[PDB]
Amino acid sequence: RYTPDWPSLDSRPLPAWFDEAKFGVFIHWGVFSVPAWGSEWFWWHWQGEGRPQYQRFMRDNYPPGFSYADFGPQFTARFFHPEEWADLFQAAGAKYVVLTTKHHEGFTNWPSPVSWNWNSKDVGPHRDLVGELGTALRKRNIRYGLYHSLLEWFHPLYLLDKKNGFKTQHFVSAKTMPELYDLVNSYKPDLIWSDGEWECPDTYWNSTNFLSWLYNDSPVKDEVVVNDRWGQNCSCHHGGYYNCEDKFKPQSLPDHKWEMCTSIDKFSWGYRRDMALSDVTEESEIISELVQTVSLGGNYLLNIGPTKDGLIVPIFQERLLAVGKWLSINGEAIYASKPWRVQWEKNTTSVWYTSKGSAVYAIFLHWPENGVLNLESPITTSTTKITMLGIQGDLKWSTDPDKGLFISLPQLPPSAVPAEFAWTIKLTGVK
Amino acid sequence: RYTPDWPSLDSRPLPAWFDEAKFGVFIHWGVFSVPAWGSEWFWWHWQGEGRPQYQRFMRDNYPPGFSYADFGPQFTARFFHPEEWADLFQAAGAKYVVLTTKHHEGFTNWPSPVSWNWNSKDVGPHRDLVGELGTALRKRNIRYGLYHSLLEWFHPLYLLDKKNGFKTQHFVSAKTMPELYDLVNSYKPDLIWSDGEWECPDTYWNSTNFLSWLYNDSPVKDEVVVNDRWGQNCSCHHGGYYNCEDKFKPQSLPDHKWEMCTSIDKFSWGYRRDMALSDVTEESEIISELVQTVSLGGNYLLNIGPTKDGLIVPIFQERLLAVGKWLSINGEAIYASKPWRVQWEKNTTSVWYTSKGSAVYAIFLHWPENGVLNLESPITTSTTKITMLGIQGDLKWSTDPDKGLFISLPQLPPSAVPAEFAWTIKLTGVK
Amino acid sequence: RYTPDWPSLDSRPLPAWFDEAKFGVFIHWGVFSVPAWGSEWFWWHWQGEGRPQYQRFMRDNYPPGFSYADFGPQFTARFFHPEEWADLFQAAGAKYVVLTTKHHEGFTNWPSPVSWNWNSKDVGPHRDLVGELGTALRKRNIRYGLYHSLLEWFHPLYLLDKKNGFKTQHFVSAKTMPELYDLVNSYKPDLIWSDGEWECPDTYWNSTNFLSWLYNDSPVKDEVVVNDRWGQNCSCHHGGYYNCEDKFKPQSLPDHKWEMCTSIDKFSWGYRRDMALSDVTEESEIISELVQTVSLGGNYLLNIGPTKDGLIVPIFQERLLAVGKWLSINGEAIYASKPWRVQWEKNTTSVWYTSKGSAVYAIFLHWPENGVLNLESPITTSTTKITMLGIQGDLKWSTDPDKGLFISLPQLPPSAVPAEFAWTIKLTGVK
Amino acid sequence: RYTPDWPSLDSRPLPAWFDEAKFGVFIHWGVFSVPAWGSEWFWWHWQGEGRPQYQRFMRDNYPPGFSYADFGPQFTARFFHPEEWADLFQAAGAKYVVLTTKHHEGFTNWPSPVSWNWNSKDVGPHRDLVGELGTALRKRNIRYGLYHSLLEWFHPLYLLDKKNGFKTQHFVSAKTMPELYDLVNSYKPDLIWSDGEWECPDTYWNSTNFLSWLYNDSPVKDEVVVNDRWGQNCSCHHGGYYNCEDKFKPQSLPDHKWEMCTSIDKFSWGYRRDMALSDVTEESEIISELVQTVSLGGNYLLNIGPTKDGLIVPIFQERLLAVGKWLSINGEAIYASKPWRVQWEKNTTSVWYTSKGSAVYAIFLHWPENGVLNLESPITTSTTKITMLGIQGDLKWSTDPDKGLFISLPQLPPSAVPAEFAWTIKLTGVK
Ligand SMILES: *[C@@H]1O[C@H](CO)[C@@H](O)[C@H](O)[C@H]1NC(C)=O
Ligand SMILES: *[C@@H]1O[C@H](CO)[C@@H](O)[C@H](O)[C@H]1NC(C)=O
Ligand SMILES: *[C@@H]1O[C@H](CO)[C@@H](O)[C@H](O)[C@H]1NC(C)=O
Ligand SMILES: *[C@@H]1O[C@H](CO)[C@@H](O)[C@H](O)[C@H]1NC(C)=O
Ligand SMILES: C[C@@H]1NC[C@@H](O)[C@H](O)[C@@H]1O
Ligand SMILES: C[C@@H]1NC[C@@H](O)[C@H](O)[C@@H]1O
Ligand SMILES: C[C@@H]1NC[C@@H](O)[C@H](O)[C@@H]1O
Ligand SMILES: C[C@@H]1NC[C@@H](O)[C@H](O)[C@@H]1O
Repeated sequence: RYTPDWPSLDSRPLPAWFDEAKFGVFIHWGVFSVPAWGSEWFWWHWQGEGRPQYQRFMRDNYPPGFSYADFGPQFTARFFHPEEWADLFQAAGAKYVVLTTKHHEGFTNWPSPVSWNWNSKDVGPHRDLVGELGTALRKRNIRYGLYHSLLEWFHPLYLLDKKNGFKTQHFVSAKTMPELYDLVNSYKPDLIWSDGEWECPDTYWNSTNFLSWLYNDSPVKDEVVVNDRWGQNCSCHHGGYYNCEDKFKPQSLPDHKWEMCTSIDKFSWGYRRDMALSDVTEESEIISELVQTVSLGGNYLLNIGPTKDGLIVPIFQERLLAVGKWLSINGEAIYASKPWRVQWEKNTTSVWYTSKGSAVYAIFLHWPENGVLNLESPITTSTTKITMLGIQGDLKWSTDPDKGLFISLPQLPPSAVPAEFAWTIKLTGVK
Repeated sequence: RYTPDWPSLDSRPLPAWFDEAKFGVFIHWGVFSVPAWGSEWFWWHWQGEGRPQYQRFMRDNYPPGFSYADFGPQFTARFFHPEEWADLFQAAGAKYVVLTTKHHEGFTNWPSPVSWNWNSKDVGPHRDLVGELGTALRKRNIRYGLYHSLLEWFHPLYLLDKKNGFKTQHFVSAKTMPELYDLVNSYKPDLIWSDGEWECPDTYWNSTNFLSWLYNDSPVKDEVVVNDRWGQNCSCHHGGYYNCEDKFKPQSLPDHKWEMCTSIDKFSWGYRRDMALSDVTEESEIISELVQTVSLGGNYLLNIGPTKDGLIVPIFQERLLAVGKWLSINGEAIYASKPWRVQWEKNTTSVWYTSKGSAVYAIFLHWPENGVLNLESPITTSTTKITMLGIQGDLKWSTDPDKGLFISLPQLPPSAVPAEFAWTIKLTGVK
Repeated sequence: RYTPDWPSLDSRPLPAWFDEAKFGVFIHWGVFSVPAWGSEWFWWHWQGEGRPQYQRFMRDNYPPGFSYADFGPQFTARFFHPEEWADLFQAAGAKYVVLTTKHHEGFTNWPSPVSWNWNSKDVGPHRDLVGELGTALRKRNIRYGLYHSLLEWFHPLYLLDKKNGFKTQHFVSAKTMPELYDLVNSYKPDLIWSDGEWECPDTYWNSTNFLSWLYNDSPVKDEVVVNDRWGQNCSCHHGGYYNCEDKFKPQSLPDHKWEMCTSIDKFSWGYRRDMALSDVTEESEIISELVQTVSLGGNYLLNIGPTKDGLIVPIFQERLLAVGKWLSINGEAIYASKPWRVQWEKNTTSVWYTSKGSAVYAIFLHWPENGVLNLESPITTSTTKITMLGIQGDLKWSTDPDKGLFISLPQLPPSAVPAEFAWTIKLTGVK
Repeated sequence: RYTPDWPSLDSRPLPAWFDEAKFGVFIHWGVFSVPAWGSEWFWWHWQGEGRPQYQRFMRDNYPPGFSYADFGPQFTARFFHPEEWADLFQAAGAKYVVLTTKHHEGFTNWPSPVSWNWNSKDVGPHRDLVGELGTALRKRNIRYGLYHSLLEWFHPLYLLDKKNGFKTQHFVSAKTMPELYDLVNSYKPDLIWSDGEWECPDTYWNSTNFLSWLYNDSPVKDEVVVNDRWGQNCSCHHGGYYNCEDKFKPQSLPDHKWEMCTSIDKFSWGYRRDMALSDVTEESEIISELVQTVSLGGNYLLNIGPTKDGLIVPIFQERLLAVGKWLSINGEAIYASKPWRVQWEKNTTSVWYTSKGSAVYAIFLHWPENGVLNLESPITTSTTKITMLGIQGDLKWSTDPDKGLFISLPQLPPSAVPAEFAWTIKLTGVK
């Protein structure tokens, strides 16, 4: 039993599945996919800030007086096939999938009773997107996470609460908390990704009461995990795992379980129709970020943005499928792994360390020119063996009294290596 | 001071303006004007009942999966000019105008905080229709009435309350009562036309508390009037004036102030684009209904339906303008008048009686063939004079010992009478 | 046999049906009904002249860069029911119906091979409007007339011909003449209403050759009639009957058969959605114009504009049905009638004369105040009888040596005369 | 001077620029990009064949009765930036760009006088796409080619000609030939890519007369090249260069200059919105096809399909940019090269030969496992030198009396070779 207070809530141990997953897929999907321009913050940039570029876009592409709510019917999503999405996520090696049920626009991707005529069922897709995707993912043993934004930019009740200094709680009692309760009682989420919390304290959001109910009497109380975005000054301080800032890149090992969320599109989480090839993150960068995150004990959350028709564009599919291809070879060093005592060598070619049981894995992202890999951290005693996942046969290794360990990598012809951006060396009998 | 109970609320005397008005204009305007087919009950007939004709209409006119909320953006109302509306209503002789702020579809014609993205400001017209029309009417000294429907067909909270047997009040606390309070505190209505009450008791709707607040602390407490649609079994029993049933035609004088509401379109209150000329009420019928209603002490509420562009079609304009032309001649017998002791003759050519001070007015709708009007009710003593509003000179009259009074009407050439469907005889010095 | 020259073509006697008809209905229907604003000259006023009001309308109602061709798909005409149209035209007393097959916009209302993807079949209604209306009218013994505009405002071939001083005939050989031949060989028209001819001579338009072919080898050679709009300076000089100018009102009897075309809407031939009641021609004016036209030996062509959905608005229906109601009483003086030797009295109350066999008809539009009608033209000898169509019994009449004839009209109560705007006196045995 | 006959026309020598180009970019862009489903043959599959899948797509995505012409306004192309297109084509190494001016749908991408209201200027983009792209490409010294389809599926004049057995030429005189003349006299094309010719003989299409005019009096007579699609049985027999069949892969060296046209999308030339990653041609396949085509003396024409908004999707950009990256290293073996005397080794690892002056280039697509490349065709005499484009320093080579030549390739670490799918060896002093 837990009580509605942060010292009690923070003592809950994390379910082991989240740590063992190490790789999830983030989906940003909503009405913002209809303009598909600028970012998922289109409504705020256009109306809340009045940026001239967004006003020009609306002037040139839509009749005068066009409002953001008019985007609703245009969110047709007539090519959405959740089974294909789930198959792609499985082929990408993803262990969990986090879908945005509601973003700052306030448009819920499920039939919310408190979001009437502003949900995916009443207008637009005329479907329960959250339920369909959840069914498809549960059929393939993939964990489900629901992204919920606490705030809404232009909701009148939230604006009224903000005008009152958040001394009233009309918005929380009307929309936010009922939506969270409905999202938990149905679709039975494994993960809750909270957002939109930087404007108000946790007392206003009623976060402690909801978290106590979730941990005590919710149907998912046993194996649910939540992030740290539950109010002002709550990041990296309160919650299940720490998301900290977006695209978080710690320099050392954090003392709490964390997760780095990053987007394949460098300038938007939602889909952009005019996205250039340069805006797309390179695959070597994605694999390097995954390796560095997993080596430092964190989870990796890669984001894609579907189109308004419910399709994942071929470039995102290529990136995800190449991630999955690399994982199909180097997953023994990633899934259900733990950070080692070093996790990266000081003077090296960017070698990163993971551990699993008695096995140590050194992932290097740059083939040495001399053809010999230098590992000055490991200590070999009697029965050290080298594997080099994907290549058969134990490699040759030599010890040095002043230097460390030198391993002769197997020279291979071009376009003949199982991986192309990173390689894993497996050492057994190494302390 | 009044208390939240019907015996206390029913004791409030009616403000005299409503009785002195005797003629108002009803406006049914909303999202149902976009399909403009069948009636304003389009959503219920299509989805709540599944009538094959409405399903066929939606199949033939819209893409598959089209929902009622998608009609929202199409409610452009780009030709709405409230000043022209107010000028037409003034030229029609209307003393008050009742506009539907929200109908059973739940779409509010003003920026309701509890109807986010389902109101005339967020979607569709992108305007506050109620406020603009109110400003235009207040500039011309025309009283304003707000029509509010208590129920909504497909609102999830109302459906939940109905499922619980109306033992919960989620819908009332969330949408209905806040909307009524906002409609009263802004736009300062002179009339409240309640509707959508036949499914629930007044206790569920919180009608007594709202009416007590309206009569005690509202800004319009002094001169506001309400109808009788405040719950189950409330018609003709509770409220300011009695609307009773739609198109109410009493046979005798009612003991409570009442109002007959009727529509120029015989088959719909909302606008229909395929309305035939036969569906349009004849002008003689409209004037006859007005005369019979005013003679029986009731008010007359004539309804028009604007198009989705905010225009009043020429046929409705012609009907209203001919009503106003007749009133410009015969308004001395209508405005600020009272029912007489007879109000209609038993054996006549449909003569109806009104009174004002010491003057009696006999409105006849059929010119007698003999050219002599027979009035067996009035009693002349010494100084009886006949006026015949619109015609100069006192007419000749004769008394009979067994019969009543015979008045020689002024014979006139065709297309030369001020009125064409009804004529008024004014008698002074008549008991 | 006729030859391609005006002296030969003008000698063709008119088929008697056109003279015996005396009343037709004009239909202006096309892509211009989609904007339904300003007039049917919307495209020219907007793009060919650049009037600021039309540019403002397009700015406020459509996205930037919207072109006139984009109006094409919006011409849905999904409520078009030609049988209802034909029934209304029959109930209006119309003997022939002239529909615009193609206007200056160049959009053909039939599947024209030379107007690909710019016709009612390929885009918009997806129907052959001309064929459907023709079938409906032929089922009810109503004559069919096809309105064809020779010019098109923005057709590139016509603009090229105009640039060359009309010394080339690319437009005529490509579009105009093939369209006329297709319109004649199919739908077998009884009338051809030519238009759009004021910019070019008849030699450019190839009018003489087409008319010779029509009179010699066309399927309708026996009973086809054409108007006078076949080139520059051709009005009132060349053609079957003379339309002269639009809304032609001769002061005396013309020496050639003519036709007055007028529109119920005073400011447009096409439909206008914001048309006011004042813009609608009064019914007394319509009946007066018909009487004056028929008395002067001309035909009367009343125009209506259907909406983009294919509906005739209730006000146009009311005007047409009241015309038909008046005709149902006074058609003996109109249909198959001839102008008399006087046709109107010099000093009267606007009495107009028609003749049929030995019967003379005096239509008066103003009931005399004295109750006696003065007819100073007719001469009675021995067996003169008075009928007063719609009223039973011969009226009383008296002759004067210095004055003319005095007829005692039957005094009637208000709202009891068969007609309300004009009355007909029938005199037999009158020279 | 040339005469309108194939023996005279086929004797015209090809301008040297086309042979020296060796790589062009094909653009399929039109109204078919609006449905973006199935292929660019959407109209024929839907209406000309009635395939159930296309009918189902139209049923589910558009209102009933939707026609192909209604797609016209939806072709907005509001993100089309020809300068970005030209920059991408330059960065892809393309020497010429062929854009579809008109496809079988009959929709012209320029303001055609004979395609009124069915062209990119009157409807849809409201632009001259051909002119804008031509200006952008001419600014960057890239040759321009216009793709013109002779036939149109549903044009009434073409259907009439087909019904008559092509004994009439209404379609050719009305649309096809004027469009070709306008396309030549404006935009001054360097290449003409004819299509849609398999149904009619060249006599019907007037191909010989047009080609004689093009070679004699056209503004581009000096340096224009045409393909072989000018009538029935004209492929590989008549015309400038031979396209033969689509995706032509000869097994031996052809005796006439040819060109292989292939599409990055394996199942469509036009853009498909639901195209899968598997449907996208792999980059190694593209480079292999280019190498095999250039080695056999042909040109390579790679096709992309822009979206209806005028954007090139990131996957097509990635494929083109990687082609350009490979060309930036291996263009000395491709541009302005000639087929050698062998062009491929019988027993090898798929080595292909090109020649330029005294230099021979051997492109191999598979790194040998032994690390030694075997070239049994070349003969070294005294001064043979090896270059290996992209790698500095002459490689070591050895001759054999019974075998051929063995070259020791420079062993390199993974992800360190300038190219990744093919490598070029340059031999000088080799006969
Ligand atoms: C906060 O939570 C408590 C208990 O869960 C509840 O009683 C209260 O109504 C909630 N307040 C709001 C504003 O949601
Ligand atoms: C009913 O009215 C009372 C007093 O006006 C208020 O306290 C109560 O909350 C209301 N109930 C609902 C369901 O609106
Ligand atoms: C004019 O008519 C003649 C004969 O009908 C025909 O030969 C000629 O081609 C026509 N010219 C045009 C421009 O239509
Ligand atoms: C074919 O070309 C010749 C000469 O170029 C021309 O006279 C003739 O009209 C053309 N025919 C067609 C059908 O285009
Ligand atoms: C994941 C990111 N968190 C912050 C929010 O503002 C962004 O839109 C993304 O959702
Ligand atoms: C005035 C009428 N009252 C009942 C309601 O159901 C109708 O739609 C009208 O509003
Ligand atoms: C009948 C009228 N003739 C002239 C034309 O310009 C108008 O549009 C009408 O068609
Ligand atoms: C290039 C190809 N040639 C044949 C045509 O049918 C296809 O659509 C493509 O244009």
